[PDB]
Parts: sequence; C-alpha cells; structure tokens
Amino acid sequence: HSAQDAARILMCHCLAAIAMQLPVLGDGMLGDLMELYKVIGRSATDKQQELLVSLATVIFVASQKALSVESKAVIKQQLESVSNGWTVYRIARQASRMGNHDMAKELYQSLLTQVASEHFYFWLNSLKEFSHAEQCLTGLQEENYSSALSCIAESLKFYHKGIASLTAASTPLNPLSFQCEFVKLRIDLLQAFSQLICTCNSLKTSPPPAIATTIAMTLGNDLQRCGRISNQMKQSMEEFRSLASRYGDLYQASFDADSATLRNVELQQQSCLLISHAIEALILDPESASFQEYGSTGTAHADSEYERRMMSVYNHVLEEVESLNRKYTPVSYMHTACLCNAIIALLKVPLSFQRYFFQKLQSTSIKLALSPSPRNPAEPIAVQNNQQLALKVEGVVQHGSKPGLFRKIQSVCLNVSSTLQSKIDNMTNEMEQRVEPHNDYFSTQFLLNFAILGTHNITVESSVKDANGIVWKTGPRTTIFVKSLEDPYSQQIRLQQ
Amino acid sequence: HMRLQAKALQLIVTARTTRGLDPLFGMCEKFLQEVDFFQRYFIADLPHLQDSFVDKLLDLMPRLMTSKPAEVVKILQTMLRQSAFLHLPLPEQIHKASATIIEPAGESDNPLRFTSGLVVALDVDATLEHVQDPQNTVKVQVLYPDGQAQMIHPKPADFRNPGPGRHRLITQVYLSHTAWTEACQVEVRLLLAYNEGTIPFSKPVKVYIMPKPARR
Amino acid sequence: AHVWEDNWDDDNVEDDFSNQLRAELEKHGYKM
Amino acid sequence: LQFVSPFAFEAMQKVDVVCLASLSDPELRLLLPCLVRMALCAPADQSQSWAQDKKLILRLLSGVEAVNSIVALLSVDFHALEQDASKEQQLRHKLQHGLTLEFEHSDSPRRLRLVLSELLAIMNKVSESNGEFFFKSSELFESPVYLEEAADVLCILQAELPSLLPIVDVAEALLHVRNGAWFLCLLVANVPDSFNEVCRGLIKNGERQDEESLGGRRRTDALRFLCKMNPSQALKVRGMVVEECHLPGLGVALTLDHTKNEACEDGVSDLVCFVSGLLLGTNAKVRTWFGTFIRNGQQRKRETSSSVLWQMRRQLLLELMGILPGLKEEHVVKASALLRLYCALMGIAGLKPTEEEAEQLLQLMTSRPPATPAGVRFVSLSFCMLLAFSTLVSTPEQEQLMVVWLSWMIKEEAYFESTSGVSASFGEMLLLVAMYFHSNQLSAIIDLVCSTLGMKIVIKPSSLSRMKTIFTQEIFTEQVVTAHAVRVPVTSNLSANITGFLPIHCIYQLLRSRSFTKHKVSIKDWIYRQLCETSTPLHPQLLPLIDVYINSILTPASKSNPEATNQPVTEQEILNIFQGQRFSITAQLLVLYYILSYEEALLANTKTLAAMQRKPKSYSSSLMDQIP
Repeated sequence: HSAQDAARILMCHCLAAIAMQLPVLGDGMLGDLMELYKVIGRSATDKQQELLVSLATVIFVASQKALSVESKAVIKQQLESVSNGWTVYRIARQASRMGNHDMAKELYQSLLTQVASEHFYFWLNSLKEFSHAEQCLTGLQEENYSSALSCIAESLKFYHKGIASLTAASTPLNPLSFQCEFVKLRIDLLQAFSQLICTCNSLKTSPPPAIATTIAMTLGNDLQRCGRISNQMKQSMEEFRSLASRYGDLYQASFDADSATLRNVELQQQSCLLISHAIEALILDPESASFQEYGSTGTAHADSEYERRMMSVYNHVLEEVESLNRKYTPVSYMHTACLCNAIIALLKVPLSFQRYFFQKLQSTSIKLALSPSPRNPAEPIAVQNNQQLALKVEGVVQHGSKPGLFRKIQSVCLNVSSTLQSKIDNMTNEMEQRVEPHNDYFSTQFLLNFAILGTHNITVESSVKDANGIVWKTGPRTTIFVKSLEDPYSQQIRLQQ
Repeated sequence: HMRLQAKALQLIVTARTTRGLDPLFGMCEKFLQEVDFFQRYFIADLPHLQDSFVDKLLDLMPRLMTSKPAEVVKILQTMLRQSAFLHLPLPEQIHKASATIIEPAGESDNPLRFTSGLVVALDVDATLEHVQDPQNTVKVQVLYPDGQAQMIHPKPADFRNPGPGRHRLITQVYLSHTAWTEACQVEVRLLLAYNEGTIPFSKPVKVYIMPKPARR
Repeated sequence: AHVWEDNWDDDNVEDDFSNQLRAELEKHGYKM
Repeated sequence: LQFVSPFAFEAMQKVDVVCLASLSDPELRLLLPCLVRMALCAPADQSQSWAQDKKLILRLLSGVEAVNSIVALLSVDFHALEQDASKEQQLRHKLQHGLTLEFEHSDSPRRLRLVLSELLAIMNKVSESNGEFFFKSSELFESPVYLEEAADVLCILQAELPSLLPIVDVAEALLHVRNGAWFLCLLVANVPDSFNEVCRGLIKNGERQDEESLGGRRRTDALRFLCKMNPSQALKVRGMVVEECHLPGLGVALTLDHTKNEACEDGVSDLVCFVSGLLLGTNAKVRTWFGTFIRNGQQRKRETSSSVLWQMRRQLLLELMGILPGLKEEHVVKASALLRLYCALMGIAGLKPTEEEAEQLLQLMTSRPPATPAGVRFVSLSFCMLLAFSTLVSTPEQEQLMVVWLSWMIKEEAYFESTSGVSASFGEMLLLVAMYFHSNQLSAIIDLVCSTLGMKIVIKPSSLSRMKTIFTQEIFTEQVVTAHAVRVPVTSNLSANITGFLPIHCIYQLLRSRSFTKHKVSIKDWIYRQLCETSTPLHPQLLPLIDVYINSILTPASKSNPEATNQPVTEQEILNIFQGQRFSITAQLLVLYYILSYEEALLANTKTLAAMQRKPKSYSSSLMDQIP
C-alpha cells in the first residue's frame, strides 16, 4: 500500500519467497495485490516491465488454486494496455512455473500469433499445447473414472500435438534433449495411468469367471483368485518400474539443473515408484510384501508447496494401502478403488514446469576425442590380433559460464567395452578407469585384447563424477570400429594343426 | 567403537534398501554378533565410555535379542541419531607413516623396451618414514594397463635400516606381458597391508613400458 | 546475497536461446 | 460390413449402462458376448452399484436369442476342450461338407472344436512362416452370412482361453485372415483394455520399409480401422509408430486422419509440424528411415492417387494455396515454416517436385513480404532456397522472374534493414556470397547456405556455376557490390568472440582490391563507425585492415590516375573519440594505432607523395598534445 513504486519489486520478490514457503499468505489477502496491480498502469513509468513481472509472479503464487476469470481478464487488460512481448512472455513463464496453465495458454496463444522465427514459433506452440493439456487435466472431478479417462485422452492428444511441435523446434544447435525427453516421459506416465485405470475398470470383465471356468476356484492353479486382470497388473507393474528406471536415467543424464529441477524430477520418479509399490503390495502377494512405512515422513523441510502437496498425497496413499494391506482376498474388491483414488489425487496435483525445462545454466561438456589409428572414414582399423591394442583416449572439459554454479566436476570415470560386430557379445573387456583431471585436459591409455576374426565395435563412456560423489552419466558415448586380421604364417600353422 | 558405528550405519542403509526379511535377519544377527565380539574383547573401558552408543546398546541388548529386526533397526536409527560424541585422548608425539618412491623418477618419455613375454626388472627405491614391521607390512602393487594388479612382496633383506624408524626399500619388480602396439604407462604404488586389507599411502608413479614382438 | 535465490527474472543470468528470443521479441514489443 | 462405432467403444470402455442403453440394436448385436458374459457370469465386484449396472445390462439384454446361443456355448465343457486342444497342438508339433456347412449343422462343441482347430492351424502356419506373409482361406471366415456368429464364437474362445490363446497371436492370425480386420475390430470392441497391447503387437510384428506389400497393406488397413474406432488414442498409435520406426505410410495416414478431424486454420497444421519434426529432429535413425520412405515413394513411378505420399503432398499443396494471396502480414512465419519443410523434402529426402509445385515455389520465392524481421528471415531463407535448388527455375519465364525479384531486393537491401532495425543479415550474406562468387569460393557458398538453412544437404557445383553466370554479369558488378558493401551497416560489438565470415573481412578484401577508390566511394565513415563501435577482445582482421586503409590513403590506385585517394579521418572526430566516458578502451587504442601509423607512413613514403603533389593534412600539434 504505502510504497512509492521503487522498493515494490524488491519486497515483491521477498514476499514471493515467503509465500513460496508458506502457501496461506496469498489466498489470505488476494485482493490488495490485485488492487496494486490495477494501480500499476498509472503508477509507474520507468520499470513498469519489472514490477509488472514481479507482481504477476506473486499473483500466480497467491492464486496457486484455480485462477479467477475476472482477475485474469484484468491482467490481460493491463498487459494489452502496456507491455513488451518479452515481458508478457516472462509472465507466461512464471505461470508455467507455478501452474496457472489457462493463463499460460492464453499468453502462449498471443505470442504464437506474433513471433518471427521458425524454431521460436514451434517452441511457443509446443508450450501452448502443454499449457492447454494441463488446463484440461486440471479440469477434473473427484471420483469419476470415466470423465477422468476422457480428460486424460484429451490431454494426451494435446501433448501429442505439443511433442510433435517440440521435435519441430529441435535444432542441431541448442538441442532440446531434456525438454523432449521429460515431456515424453510425462506422456508415458499418463499413458500408463490410462491403461491402469482401464484395467481397473475391466477388473469386472468376468476375469474371476474365466479363472473359475478354466480351473477350480478353490485352490486356484494359476493364482489364488487368479485373473487375466492379475496378469495385466503384472504387466503394468513391470512397465511402471521400467518407467521409473527411465526417470532415473533422465535425471542422471541431465546433471546440469539446479536443486529445484532435480528435486522435481525425483518427485516424478517418486510417484512412479509409488504406483509400482502400490500395485505390487496390494494386488500381488501382500504376505510377501509385509511392508509398513515405519519411518519419518511428512516433515515440512520441502522447498516447494508443490513438493509438499505431492508428499502429502504420498502419505495419504501409504496410509491407505497400509490400512488395506490385509483386509481382502486377491479378488481386489476395493483395491481398484484405492488405486483409482491414488490416481485421481496424483492427477489433481497438476504439474510444475521448471527452470531446466526453461533457461539452462552451467552447460558443461566433455569433448572426449579418442586417438587410435585415425579412421577418417568408417573403415575398420586392422590389428594383428597377436599382440594387443592401445587406445589413447583424451578428453577436454568445457564450460559455458562460471563452471561451479551448482556442481563442480571432480573425477571422470571412463568406461570402455567391446562388442562383436559380426554376430558373449564380447563383453569380456569391461574396463573402467577413474582419471582425475588436474587441469581441464586429460588423457588415458587403454589396452584391449582380442583374438576374434570378426569386426568389433568399441564403446566408451564419460561417467563424470562430481565432488560429493554421484554417477551422473553424461558424455558423448562414441564408438570406434576395429578390424581384426591374422598372420598368414599363423593361419598356415593353424591349418597344419 | 567408531567401526561399530560405521557398521551400524551401513546396516541401517541396507535395511532401508532391502526387501528380504531373511537378509535383514542375517544382517541383524551378524551385527549383534560383532557387538558381542566387541564387548568380549573390550570387557575393560566400559566405565571410560559414558553415555556411549555401544554401552547404552549393551544395556538395551537383551530386548534386541527378543525383538524383530524392523524395530531393532528403528531403535538403532534413533539411538544413533541421538547417541553421543566420544572424546579422543591425544597421545604423545606419534607420527603417520609416509612412503616416497625416489626411483624410478617417472618423468622419462624414453620407454623401457623389451621383447614379448620376456621380463624386464625394474628397481624400486623408496624411503619409508615411521613404519613398524616394515618387511611384513610394506608390499609393492603394480597395475598393468590391461587392468590387473600384481602384488609383489619384498624379501626382508631389501629393508635397510640406516637410522631410527626410517627405512629404505631397495627391490626388484619383474614386469612382463605380451607385446603392445605402443608404449603405455604401468602404475607402481606402495600398499600397506594389515592383519585383512590394504591401504595406499604412496604417490603412484607411471613407468613407460613397451614390449616388442619376436625378431624372427 | 540477492533477495530471492530461485529468480528466473534476471537479465545476465539468462542464456543464449531466449537471449535471441529477447532480441526478436523486444524488437516486436507488443501483444494484441 | 458395419464396424464398431467409436461411441459404442467408448461406452463399453467407460462401462456406462445408460450409454449402453442409448446405443441402438446392431452395435449391441455386435457387442453381445461380453455383455452377456457380464450379466451371466460370477461377478468379481459385489458392489450394489455394480448390481444395478448388472440389472440394467439384463434390461438391455432383452430381445436376443444369440444370448441363449452363448448360454449353450458356455455350457460346453471348456476343460475337456482345452485338454483336447493341447493334445492336438502336441500332435501338430510332432468332412465331405464344407467348413461352413459343418459349423452350421454340427452342434456347439463341434463348432468350438472346428474354429479352435482353424485358429491353431493358422497360428502354427504363421509361426512356421516366420514373418513371411501368406494368405489363408477359410469358407467359414469368408462366408458373409455367418460372420456375426463366427465372431461371437471367436470372442467366446478368447474370453475363455487366455493362456491357450494369447491375444497378440490371435491378432496376428486374424491379420492373416481375410475378414480378420473386422473380426479383430469386434475382438477389441469386446475386450477394450487390450487395445494398446494389440496395437503394440501389430507394430512389433510389422515390416520396416514396405507399404506396398500385401501384408503391410492389410496391417495398415487394420490399424486404420482401429484408429477410426478409437480416434482418441490415434495419436498414441502414431507415437508408438514413431518410437518403433515401422510403417511410415501408416504414420502419415494417422496424421492425415487427425488433420481431417481437426480444422484449425489459425496455426500451422499438425502435418507440417509432424513431418518437420521427423525430418529435422535429432533422431538420426528416424530421419534416415523416413528419408528411405520418401525415396521409395519417389522411385515409385506409378501415379496412384490413393498413395499416402501423394495424399500428404496434395494436402501440403492445398495449404500453400491457402497461404498464397502482395503477401499478408501474419502468414509470413507459416510460409517460412512451409519453406523449411519443402527444403527438408527435396534436399535430405530427395522428393522431386512436379512443375506446378515448382511454379508455386517460385511464386512463393518472389512473394513480397512486409518490412519486418520476420520478413527479413523469410527473404533470407527464400534466397538460400533458390541458391540451394537452382533446379527449381528452368524456363526463362521464371528466370526473368527471379532476376526481377533479386533486382527488387538489391534496390531494397538497406531499406529493409532500416525498416526492420536489426542489422541486415540478409544483406551481409548477400555481400558474402557476392565475393564468394567473385573469388570462386563455392565451398564457402555451400557452407553458408547449409548454415543458414540449419540442416545439411549437398548442392551441385555446376548448378552454382550456372547461378554464377546469372549472378556475376547483370545483377552484381564491381561498383554495385561496392555500393552494397558501403551501405551494409557495421558488425555491432565486433570482437574475436563473434566468429564466422565477417563484413570486416569483406571490406578488407575489397580494400586489398582497391575497388572503393576505383569507383569513388567514401569509406572513412564506415571505418570510423565500426572502430568507434568495436569492443574487446580484438578480431584479428582490424590491424591489417587499418594498415591497408592507410596505405590506400597514401599510395594512389593507378599511375595513370593519381587522384584515386581515400579521405583520412578528421581531427575533429579524433577529438570526439579522445574526449575522456563515452567510448570503449579498444576504440581509442586502435585510433592511436591508426594515427601513429599515419605519421610514420607519411614520414617514410614521402617520395611517392612528392611525386603526387597532394600532400594531405599532417595532423596538428594541438591534436598531438591532446592525445595521451
């Protein structure tokens, strides 16, 4: 209220932090910040863009819940009165960060209708489609599975459009690898959710009857209360575990994000593993499960209200499955209801598009030039196969900015293996070496032994391991073809043998 | 005490990651067995340990015999969270051992050349400082660049003792392999073994080795 | 230290890609 | 034949009894066996809501005698049927009437045995065929009269024998079956949750790069039927197609079906987006596989209008018809996207365009965009497009067309830059390609074209020789490129970090040529502005540039024409630089270099100046002692 439009940006940042910690501070006093927002236009003349961006960020933080149409109409009124495109783009990015995807969709639509260039257009268009799909996902009703799967199908159509436009935006320069892979994993998660809720609905499609017709219901041969539905549950459990493995792969290949983004990816993998453990400990053998969450959980040490919300959902699902672990037989009477409730809660918590999905920093890379006999074409390299082979791998590390923004490189675990190109897949030589780059350049000698006629492929990996000690599988992973010929005297002696 | 604490933390982590109730039971049995070994070996100094992790756990020991491993590791977790910090009594002017290889120098780009399968003898000359039982503890480790470790023991005539507590190791190390395409770097380091395991306490040196094939 | 650590809104922090987008979109400077 | 409607399939998948009541008679006739299995069999769920659902299922199950037929079929003994099936399978591993007549006359257990034997025989025949497509003919499955009850029996077999009849193997056998597309549509209608597994098995057993095979065509048609009966998951099917790199014509079919379903003329079509993402994406195997698909479609000389390639080509042509008007304002980015996709088509995928496609391409080249940075990007890509494929212009009509267009561009080069505000990247690449043509740097021509296009293609040197004959004679002369060079604005914040080929390199080469003083063009303004705007570190061309400049100021170009002389920098400008803060530090370092080299060159080469008798203004001592 009482400020003269210079310190307002600063205390807006500060109160954005404070409400980012404790959520009630925004929906407690939604109105006055909108009043300052409406007085902005004739209040400011110099840093209008900056204070507009800040106060729009905090209005999204305040309306972390569903945004009022009147309020966003007023926001659009002021933005269409006076704003830069880059400004309103930054409001849109903050909307994608907090989770106000309807407003995000509108702003992306306006920026899409202007743009100038091609990858920029496709990038804005993809962002528009994810915002629209997330709007559709937020348009969800509690305890209605048919409407939920309809909304899922609509949102999945819109991610399909978005991921197509994202692959269109992809270029050899600034390649959206993290973005495309993360949105593809989100797509696969939602497909798995749709398949799981479809099998949950088809639980009643006479699978117990098929079991009782194929074998005796008492002392079931396939399973205790056997089911093709239980087979599909096994398929879904294995698929979900593979999806969680892919999320771990995505994270360990990213390595460059800050704490918030890495934490967010960990939460998505947490959700996937939660569904896997739920379907494993409830539909499958609960006596063999015997798992109780006898550990500390529910502490408010989180860095995001989003994170707190997913964590509370996790606590709810854990307490429900721990209550329902032993109540019923494997026919899954209300087990499908518990799984559906978990799915509905996990989709009611919307999303949080994040910083490494957006502006990227501490772009570190390993060149990793091997220096064998130089194969300028793809011609394989001949070796006499009686002595040995040396490799002489080399790597130089490069940094796009101040290298130690989040993680400082400490050691480089190089990993080299062979494979029989001409078809145990030459997995004998499984070397790895932990070279420590004293300076930003390093070299290491590798020796390979092989006595096989056919061509071989040789693969190397960077395995950059940081200060506190993490795997972080990044690096080029290049391959070199190697030939293998033998002495005519050796061949003649073998023929005489 | 600190090693017991380490084993306890490792047991807690494996309990966090492990689903098998019988592997949990096995790890719990082995851990409590090692605690029993500790108290049997050190009957003494239990008054010296006050408010200690180990002595409070020895007080709560029979209930651990009674109880299931799940609550055992839960109580162990909380128990070690608010266990203690022990005092470490500083002794007199003790020293830590230090090994320095003065020969070979290892800056030589001139490789050491031989023929395939034959051996080259490489002298190792090192200074050991403040080592007890040197002829039985100090062992040479050589890393061949195809990745294998060869452990060479020195004969006890190779440990000259010019003064008090400062020794010189003068020995031969026998290096051989098949032929290589180019010169490579073989690692030489001094490992210290006890009685059970080995500890590096020397700076490694790289020596250029290149075997030729047979001349005819 | 700055007022708010997770600040996406800062000039010199932002990278090459939407620097180019900034150049284009400041040149544009309007939304309908 | 009548396929299962998507409304019926979504009603079945959502198990909404009011929706199933809303569906009419024939689709319920198609969906009988699962519904009667629901209403008769022991329910897994015992909830009261499911009890009302079951009584409504009975309510809708009123009126059908095939219900009683399924009752008898369920009354057949499945354990005995299963063990007989197992023994017959082991024997196979180690009727005067027709099959339809035996199916009709024989009772329900014999019907089950005969359809089981046929399915198992077809499955074994496929398993021994090992992916080689054949055709298996059965009058029971090809008799249109008995298709409904035959499919009901097949549904009963699938619902009763999960382990003995894997649904994916059943799907493959019915893919070999002639009416098995309709049969499989009924099967997935009865069992909704296995739809993803069925599609995955089909695309996993599909071929890589053959849409002209009979089995590939039948698989394509079956998956088209599946995506038609479930349009919501059609894009998902497209996603698995992209993942598994099989059936690109099928992927194109899904894309065209969805762009027929959705009509959004505001944005760029999903066809353009999807094909652009495939051709220009980071996935090398996908790019190569789709390029092989386009190569096969191109080498297919038969003009088949049902081909998906001609289909999407026609759709692209119609989108270009909608785009092409003077060019409109908002269409420019869409036009540029279409241009990049077309370059992806004929460049890396090698699609030869027909004459009307080429004529429309030349029209879109010569379309005049508004003076925006988007228009600058558009005209840059257009010029690079024509340079890349000079094969598009063949006749003299388009030849004089693009000549007139390029003449209009070289009259509006600095005008476009001035209106846009951004420095003329197009004008400077025009300058670069001009001296590249003059010095025959065709490799640099190719590299700059590829870098501008953002994608690597190989371009014909003889085509560039033809374009050189077009370019270097009437469009670009020495004085023309001299005026173009002097009207090119300077490289803003020039340093050694900005790498490439630079207008400073162009100006240095031109001053080596001494063409500026030959055609009487003032260059001191350009040099002064560039050096005043320069910052640190130093681009290594600046010092030889300034040395060549000062040598050009002193030594005349020609003996016969001593008057050829560039005017030096004025001392008033030197004072304006040395007021100091307004400027950089590197700027006055270079200016100090220039003036000291100027003094030293005057007092070194004074013999030629004495022969010239045009002794220039030696700089004042006031200037000298104002410089620190």
